[PDB]
Amino acid sequence: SKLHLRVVTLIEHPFVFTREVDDEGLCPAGQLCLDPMTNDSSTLDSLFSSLHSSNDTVPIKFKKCCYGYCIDLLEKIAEDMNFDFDLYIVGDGKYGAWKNGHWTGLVGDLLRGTAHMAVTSFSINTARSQVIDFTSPFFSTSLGILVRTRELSGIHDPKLHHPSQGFRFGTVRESSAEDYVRQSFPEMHEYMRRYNVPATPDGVEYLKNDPEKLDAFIMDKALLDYEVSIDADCKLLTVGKPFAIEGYGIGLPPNSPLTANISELISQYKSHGFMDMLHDKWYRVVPC
Amino acid sequence: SKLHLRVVTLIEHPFVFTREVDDEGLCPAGQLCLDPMTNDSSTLDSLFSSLHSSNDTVPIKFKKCCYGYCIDLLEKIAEDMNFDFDLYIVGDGKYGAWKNGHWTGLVGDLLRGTAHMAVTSFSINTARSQVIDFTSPFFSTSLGILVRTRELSGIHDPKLHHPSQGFRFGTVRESSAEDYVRQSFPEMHEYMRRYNVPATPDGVEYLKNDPEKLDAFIMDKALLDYEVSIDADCKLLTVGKPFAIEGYGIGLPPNSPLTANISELISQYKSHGFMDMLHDKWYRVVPC
Amino acid sequence: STRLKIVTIHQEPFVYVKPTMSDGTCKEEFTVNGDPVKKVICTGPNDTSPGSPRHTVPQCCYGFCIDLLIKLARTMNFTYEVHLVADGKFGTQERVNNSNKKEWNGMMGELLSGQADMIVAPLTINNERAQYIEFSKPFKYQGLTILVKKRITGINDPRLRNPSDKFIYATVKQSSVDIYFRRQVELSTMYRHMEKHNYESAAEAIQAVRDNKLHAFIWDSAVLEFEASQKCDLVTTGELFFRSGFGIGMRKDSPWKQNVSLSILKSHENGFMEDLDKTWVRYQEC
Amino acid sequence: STRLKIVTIHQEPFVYVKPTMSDGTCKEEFTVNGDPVKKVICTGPNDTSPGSPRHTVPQCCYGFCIDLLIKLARTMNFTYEVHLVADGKFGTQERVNNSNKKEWNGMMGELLSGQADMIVAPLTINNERAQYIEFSKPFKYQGLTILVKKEIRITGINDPRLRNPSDKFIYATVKQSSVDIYFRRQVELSTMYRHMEKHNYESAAEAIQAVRDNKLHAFIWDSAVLEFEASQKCDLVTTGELFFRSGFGIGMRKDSPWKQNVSLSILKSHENGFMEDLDKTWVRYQEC
Repeated sequence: SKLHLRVVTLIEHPFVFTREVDDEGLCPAGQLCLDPMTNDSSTLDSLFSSLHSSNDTVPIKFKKCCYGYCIDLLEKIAEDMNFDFDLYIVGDGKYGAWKNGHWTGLVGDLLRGTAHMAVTSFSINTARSQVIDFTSPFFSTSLGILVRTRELSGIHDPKLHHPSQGFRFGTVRESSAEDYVRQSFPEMHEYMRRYNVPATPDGVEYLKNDPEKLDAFIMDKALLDYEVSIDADCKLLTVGKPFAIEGYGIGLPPNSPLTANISELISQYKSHGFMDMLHDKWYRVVPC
Repeated sequence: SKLHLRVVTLIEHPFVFTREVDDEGLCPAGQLCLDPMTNDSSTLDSLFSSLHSSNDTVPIKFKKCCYGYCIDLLEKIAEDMNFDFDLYIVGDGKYGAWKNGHWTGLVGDLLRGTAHMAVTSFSINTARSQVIDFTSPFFSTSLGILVRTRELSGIHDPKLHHPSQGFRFGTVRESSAEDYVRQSFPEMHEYMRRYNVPATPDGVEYLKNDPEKLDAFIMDKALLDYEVSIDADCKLLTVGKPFAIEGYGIGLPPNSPLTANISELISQYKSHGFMDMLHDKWYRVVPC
Repeated sequence: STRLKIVTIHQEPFVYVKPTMSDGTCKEEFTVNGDPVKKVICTGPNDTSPGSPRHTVPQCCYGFCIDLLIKLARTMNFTYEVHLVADGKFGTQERVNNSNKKEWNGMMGELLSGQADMIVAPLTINNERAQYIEFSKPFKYQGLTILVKKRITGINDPRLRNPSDKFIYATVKQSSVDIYFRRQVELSTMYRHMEKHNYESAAEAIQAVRDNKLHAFIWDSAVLEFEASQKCDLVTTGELFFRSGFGIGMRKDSPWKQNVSLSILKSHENGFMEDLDKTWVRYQEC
Repeated sequence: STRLKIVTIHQEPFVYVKPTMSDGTCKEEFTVNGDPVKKVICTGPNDTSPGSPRHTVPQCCYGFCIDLLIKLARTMNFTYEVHLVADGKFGTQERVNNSNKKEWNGMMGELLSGQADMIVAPLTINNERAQYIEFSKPFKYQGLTILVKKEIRITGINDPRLRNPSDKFIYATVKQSSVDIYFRRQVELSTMYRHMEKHNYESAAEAIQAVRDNKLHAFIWDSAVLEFEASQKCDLVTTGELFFRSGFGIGMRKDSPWKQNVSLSILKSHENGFMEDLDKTWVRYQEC
């Protein structure tokens, strides 16, 4: 009767976090998460068998705490829908894109049946929608530009289109920004693939480098605003009008059932103000 | 022997001119055109029948000499297709648009089966294309702004958007330079409606008269570009960027049989040598 | 049939509510070109303050919209008795949440209930707001421009997107602009700030902007333009967005519908609407 | 199987043309890191501009296209020979004094006469050429911009300074190229084409020398070529908006037996990483 399902999640700020587990091994308002950087499903199966085994499981390196937006959102959804969940920080941490045939990251893991539940800041793309199915969005955000302080209008300006001998950009290696840039104009796709970063929570230190490496970090607006708020020195700000308005959404296996109930629950929660409550609980405003 | 046609034209420089007839009456380097200031086909028919007779009793005021770019092009089609024609001017001369259910002017006279052709500066667009038949374009146009002596950013300029500070301007009444504005930009339609002009020469004279009555202007690029480059002081100019480009054409009835050949002939002269010749012969005079 | 009870509102230049004298009649006001201005007797509350229970003696109503109402009466052969709105809010979809039910307010609620239905006022045209009442063809278009104290680029500006403490911008409470600012999930960060400040009517926003407050203000185009015209201390800025048009309202399939739209379309031509726009709008000092 | 014979044109930095030294052995160059380079023997019209066909002793060729072709020929084990175009124009359509076919010249004429097997060169793949011959999928993207002397400013194509045909701002493009055919087919402004026809240069290198001296004040060519030849010599700076994004391809005959493997090899190299290896090697920044 009790249905057990696995959950795949990255480490992306506000929406997700992490914490070193205590000696006793508990996490308040969070579940223990493993670190299996392997794509194969049989190892995941034996790892979870060890997790539920009576014999001692993998040591502390495969254990961590967690807390965040989607974590408690999924906690209440699962409490309503009468099931438990387990989480682990993927194997790649690279969202997903088309490369050498089979996809990568979350899309590759889901298409391979390693899990049945994907909760993160997952973006919305039509190309991803062709193969995988999406639910009702529970958020919406755009892309911005991060630059150290001391007038980039966005993408429609000559300062960025042609190379003015020393202007550099960069996004995540294969995020939704990469696909949109590639479908819009591939010359800039190549240009940033010259200097593209592998993950978001690295680009900020480039801006602390007295930047010769990176001078722009085009990415989603939510994490951008959070990194602006956490900037106590206030030496940075987002510039340029928003472009490519997108949305978020919980990922599901292709043609997987029980999507209607989840979408209706999300809609009802948004109507009743749970989303606003979590928004003001996690997303914090700091004057900068 | 040969086909006999009736063709209606307008009076707009430099595409078509109007030169006073000679004492004996031959219209040197031109044809003879008539304008009885009426949209009644029957009157026109009896007038034309009387004119080409053994004893014609017509007023002198009705006869004018017609010549120009468009008329020369019509003359070549007449030479190539071997048909004779009579020429007359629109009953009111206001192109054509929707008014009280029925059409008006050039389009209305085409639909009501008065003339078999409509050859003049004739901006073709969706509204007129679905009711009557149009040939291949022989020109590419634009929309520009004319401002007298003693600066705009184009069409999104805040000066012509918020009507707090008293501005001016407005296109010629009942043309395609206002149908686009009315249909695709309805908020600033009454403001242009209070400040409009019957005929383009009247508007350009209103702009060039002290005190300034109607600052600025909106009309086709070619007519404005010719009108600016005939004055001596050379103080007027063109500001902004091209927008809402349609292209010209020759008016035709509701898909008459001759709709096919004429298009390929115009394509032929456009390809070989005629458009350049004919265009350079009339766009003259030195810019100041 | 026959007798129709109509609902209006107070905002310049659509319907003034200047009180009458003690006798009951209304003094003859004069227009620019030597004509009498038509006016009607309209009953309603005496605002939130003063009065006994906001059921005051009749007032006088005359402006733009009243002329259209009189023309409709002439062309339709029917009689009216115009009364004002109980509260003054334009009317948005609201939830009491005491019974998990959706209920309207102001004009919308007083229309759906049925005690008065012609809503002759410049409401709005909206997708979901007009989803169970039938509008008519618009008689005037407008946009959502912003007025500021004597600059702002528009809705894409980092002062507007994030204030800190001294760039507060508000709008009128419980109206149409609130619906569109709430609906757009793309633009929802500012609305929370707008929940802090919101005024009951337009006059309060006027007094806030004039008296070193309310650095910005968002409202309809026509009202804002006339405001910046007559009052020579505030000027608008920012390009238009949300291009729509006003319109008369009726309940779902009321037995007039068609003739109202026919009359509106007919008067859109000829000289009626142009005359009304010339005599009741602008005539500015600059 | 068969000995495919190739045909290229002189265009830096895609291919280099250096004279044969003494006996015939190619000079041994080197890169910055000490990696040797490879060159090939080319028998073209060495003498001078396309006048007399004097001594045609082969010279040495290398660059970007040559390395790609070396990689291509190293696979599927086919030997090759290379020779330059006798005429020196990028395969456009032209008529004669007895015009009845309007055939091609340069590369397109040389390949459509059945004596060439491959065209490895940076040629734009537009619609007409794709109709008459079949290409492969692009290996590089571009968008044509313009440059000017470094003020010791223009924004795009719609800037009013460049629209009107002036006499103190003479500009043009190399004749018989992708730019000329694309501007001729597009209507926009025929006066623009007429003004271009006045001073259409003969080669893609003399125009850059002229714009560096003082002669013409705007060069309209592809993205990569202009960018490299500008940033390499610290006298020219480009400014534009990158209109007409397109690509460069490889055009064999009408479905030759070699067509099916060319695309496979080009995508294998595109995705593996060979494109980065070639691009970083032959396109770099020196001035800034």
